[PDB]
Amino acid sequence: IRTLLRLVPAEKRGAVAGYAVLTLLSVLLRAVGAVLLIPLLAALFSDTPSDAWLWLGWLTAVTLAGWVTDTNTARLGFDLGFAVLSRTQHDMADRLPNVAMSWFTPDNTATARQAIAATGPELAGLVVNLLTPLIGAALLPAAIGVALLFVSVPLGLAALAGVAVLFGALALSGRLSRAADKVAGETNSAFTERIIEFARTQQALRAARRVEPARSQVGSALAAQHGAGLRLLTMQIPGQVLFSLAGQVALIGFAGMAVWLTVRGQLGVPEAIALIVVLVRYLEPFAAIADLAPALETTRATLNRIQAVLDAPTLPAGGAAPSIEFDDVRFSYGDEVVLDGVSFTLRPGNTTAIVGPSGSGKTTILSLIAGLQQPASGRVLLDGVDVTTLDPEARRAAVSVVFQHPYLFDGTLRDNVLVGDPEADPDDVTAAMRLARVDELLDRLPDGDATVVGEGGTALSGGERQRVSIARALLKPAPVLLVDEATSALDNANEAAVVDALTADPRPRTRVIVAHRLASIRHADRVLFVEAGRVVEDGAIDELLAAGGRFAQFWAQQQAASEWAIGST
Amino acid sequence: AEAGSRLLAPLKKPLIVSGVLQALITLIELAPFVLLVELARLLLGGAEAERLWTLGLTAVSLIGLGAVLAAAMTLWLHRVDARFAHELRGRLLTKLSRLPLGWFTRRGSASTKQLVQDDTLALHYLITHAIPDAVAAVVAPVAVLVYLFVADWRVALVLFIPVLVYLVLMSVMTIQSGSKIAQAPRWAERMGGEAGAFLEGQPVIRIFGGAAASRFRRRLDDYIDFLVSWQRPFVGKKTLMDLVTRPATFLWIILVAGVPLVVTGRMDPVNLLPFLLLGTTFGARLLGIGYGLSGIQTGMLAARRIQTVLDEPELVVRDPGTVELDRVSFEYRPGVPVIRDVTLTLRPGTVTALVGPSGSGKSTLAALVARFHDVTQGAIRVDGRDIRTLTADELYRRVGFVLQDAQLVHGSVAENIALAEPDAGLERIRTAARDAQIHDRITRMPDGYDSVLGAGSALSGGERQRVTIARAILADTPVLVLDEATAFADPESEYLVQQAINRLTRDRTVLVIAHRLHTITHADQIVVLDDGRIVEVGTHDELLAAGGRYRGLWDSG
Ligand SMILES: Nc1ncnc2c1ncn2[C@@H]1O[C@H](COP(=O)(O)OP(=O)(O)O)[C@@H](O)[C@H]1O
Ligand SMILES: Nc1ncnc2c1ncn2[C@@H]1O[C@H](COP(=O)(O)OP(=O)(O)O)[C@@H](O)[C@H]1O
Repeated sequence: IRTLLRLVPAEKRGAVAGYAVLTLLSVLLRAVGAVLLIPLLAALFSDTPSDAWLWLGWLTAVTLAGWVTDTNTARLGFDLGFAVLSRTQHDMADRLPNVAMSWFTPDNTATARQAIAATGPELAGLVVNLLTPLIGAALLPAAIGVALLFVSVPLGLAALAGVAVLFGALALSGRLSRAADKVAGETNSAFTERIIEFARTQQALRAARRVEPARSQVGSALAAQHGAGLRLLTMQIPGQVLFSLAGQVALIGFAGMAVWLTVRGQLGVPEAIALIVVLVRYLEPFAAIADLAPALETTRATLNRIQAVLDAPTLPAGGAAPSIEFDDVRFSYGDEVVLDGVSFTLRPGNTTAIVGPSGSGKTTILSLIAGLQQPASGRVLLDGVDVTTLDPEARRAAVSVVFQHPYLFDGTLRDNVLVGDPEADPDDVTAAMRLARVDELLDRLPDGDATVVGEGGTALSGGERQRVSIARALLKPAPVLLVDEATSALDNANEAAVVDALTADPRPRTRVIVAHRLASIRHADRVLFVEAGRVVEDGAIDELLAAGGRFAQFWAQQQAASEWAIGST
Repeated sequence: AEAGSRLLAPLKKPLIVSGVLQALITLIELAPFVLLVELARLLLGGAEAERLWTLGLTAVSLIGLGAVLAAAMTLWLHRVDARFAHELRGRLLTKLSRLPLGWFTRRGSASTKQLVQDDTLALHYLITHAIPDAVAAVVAPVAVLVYLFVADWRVALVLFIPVLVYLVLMSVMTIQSGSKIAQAPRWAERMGGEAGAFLEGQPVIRIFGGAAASRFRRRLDDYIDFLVSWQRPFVGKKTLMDLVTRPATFLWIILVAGVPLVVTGRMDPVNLLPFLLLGTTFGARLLGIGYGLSGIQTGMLAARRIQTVLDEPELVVRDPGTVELDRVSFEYRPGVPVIRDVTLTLRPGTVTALVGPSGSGKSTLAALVARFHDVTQGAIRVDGRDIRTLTADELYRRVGFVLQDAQLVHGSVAENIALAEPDAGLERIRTAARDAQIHDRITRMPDGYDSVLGAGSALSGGERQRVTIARAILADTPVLVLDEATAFADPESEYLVQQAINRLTRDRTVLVIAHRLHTITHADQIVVLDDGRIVEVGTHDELLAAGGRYRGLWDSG
């Protein structure tokens, strides 16, 4: 397979070539070591056993070479496994930061996790365990066919022609067995879909006093469908039985032809016995490959995963308040246009808001100016410099974000906030601390900023984690600052910290906000109301609110909802 | 194991018969390697053509018999598997309708999807694939070894030399790296978690980088260095193990052991033919036992996983809207209280809220009203009757709860409101919908009240929650249980959800999980839980005047 070659490091080409050469040499010092049985057993069973010693001598003198070249192939295989594991792991870990975020559909993320995590021992033992036995057992039948075609030409031609028959039987057996497994999985999953339908809808049924009728209905359905599980045995019947029967049929056919030639006088009895022995040896590698199938299947799966992650799309590449521009930018994810007709030119150093229904494509805007995803259409620029054409290391110091999910890398509060600018002095850290208001949690936290605030370290609530994110984003010297919306009403101090971020920011830098609740829609300069990725409104805060537009209705609904108390109107 | 044995009770006999038949088939497929030996014997003896015809027809009869049985047994085993898996699926169906409701609420354990769908299929491969393949892989090499020993024990005993070397080297390797093998799966899980954090925390690494970007690379390099330091010092061991198993080394050893014997006249030469036929692959067959036993073990894992589900306790039943709670204490697992010795009482038509940021079993306390689990101590009574003694026909028409993550049944939306009362008329369903403020979206949906719904549907979370509120309205349950998280679950639908909740709560007794402190001012009795127990109780105004924990929390907000 091409990908298994492409995974090779470029430095070990003189190692792969040596591996291939010594593998063919190993094949041709046991294939000849097998055909050399014929002079050996043609003397062993004959009237002159003493002739066996010479051919035994030149059998051991090739088995020793087989040992030496096998050792030199296997040590080289260990080296190549280690240096393909390291090479592909580093290539993946370099690729993934540059992978566009549109790739992380969560089956893709699951496969990437599997490739990164589960492939350690396997790749170290790829050539040693899978490929070397595969090649050494695949070439051996053809090698014996050629070596028994040069010697005793009427029979080697039959052996080489029957290699096709036996490999066809093996391939058909494997194909039918794989299809049988697929069919069994399909039928089993189809029968029990009703049980999952029950389990998901268990609460709504049980509270409705309908659990027993639904249980009876599902039981009746299962009983009705049960009887139709037998008719599709036509493909498991020729499973491993097909390969075993084909192998033994070929065995008996060759043995019968040998006995027929013996009776017809074209061969001697010892020659006809040694031919049978070699024609048994000619079959053994096929059984070895058939035994080796599941390892090949699992390695094909893992190589498919590594190929999929390796070929994932990757972004191209190459201190005042910048100007941010969208030149009629559009973007699509899945099977929908997550961004439709998006264009603007932000005046530098301003505060801007974004609002709309959740799932409408609001955070994807921040992903676009953040450089997380290249634009499908249009241009995204910073002071006219297209982000795709921006230099790689320079792009990472151009923008800052406060995400809807306040990700924390399992450090302390100081350690988490220090992400973005580790070189900042302690007074700057204290100033950002005061601005983000996380110091209020230090009055609650046991060990102050040194407390670990990972997922297992502290059960930090979403507003508080977002506040830590505001601190982190405020610290760094990004020319552009961005904020998202996950401000639950449980923490009003989080809203106060957001307000201070809009208003009390010391540094000069363009500010953009994405907002749902009142505190985050108040002090901006303009709003880009998003709906299904389409910017349906574009205007000032007062302009849109006083005009009675969609933003006005949204603000009215949010304010009315926030004012409610339970127990009366 | 006890769980796996208990689950596979009725299949004790069919599995034994399948094992016997697989042993028979495997012995049949190693028969022609005996008939070729007899063919060589006849050729050396110069037998007439008819005897060789007899042998060559026997070797076709046997390979026809061993291909007819191996499709006329694994055709019987398939329908036996069907007849058992049906009685297991139809048993898990009955067990789903008797487990406690909170078991379905995920405790972080295996999902409802995997725990049946994957495990029934793995049990299928245990019955029809793993056990037959395993008995075949266990009976083939032992039959081969017995045949080679009875043929010529002196040459067969020499075959232990590669086996002894392989086992000795494996024992030397495993002991020499005990710490590494102990560490290996834990390192695998640790780097799996690290990859999960790296992938899930991708945008921070992409936009900030610094420590976050380099942490993954450093940990990955540590893992790769661990693997390299573990495997690289054993190349000379492992390659030497690989050599001694190969067919070529067995062939050379057999020939060097037999040719001196044959030439010296110490054994009849045709006794060496079975070893050349079979013994040359003796090494590569013992290496296949582990795969079959691994398949059996993987199947038994799923067997145990299904068995544990069938062994969990059932929701037992014993024996004006008032609710009474007395000294209740609940623990999810023993030794870990989450509610302890709390006490409460609710008048008919009243409202009660549970507040606190620490949790303190607030959601657990609310769920225990509808007996998602049984209280380890204390009791809960509705209208004077202990909740333990109310079957589902009465309990959940007395107590109609709506918590977070409402689950929608498949069918018409008109039906989907009327699970609690399928006899409800169209006008009744419409009035319930307009009470829940869900009539608008249903009218917007293309087929109106005829429209179907289910797992695949366009309705959002808030719309589905309002649908469930309409269902609860049609249920007409005097006592209720509620979670305030459904209020701010969807800010866009928060107005309509608020109106629906207010309509539902107005005429009916309600107990609420409260998170936002500003949303409870008129509730007749506010409650606060901390340290998994009651600390203060009182109304909003009285608690504010008291200056207790509620006042501090509200001042914080
Ligand atoms: N990695 C991803 N996986 C799945 N869906 C995604 C991903 N990235 C973006 N989307 C899609 O983008 C939409 C959300 O965009 P947006 O509105 O900007 O975020 P939010 O909904 O949090 O405000 C969703 O409809 C979602 O399907
Ligand atoms: N899914 C779960 N898995 C394990 N433990 C849980 C789970 N849900 C609740 N708990 C237990 O309940 C506790 C806290 O009460 P809980 O009702 O979770 O508070 P909250 O309502 O704020 O989430 C913890 O002590 C925890 O052990």
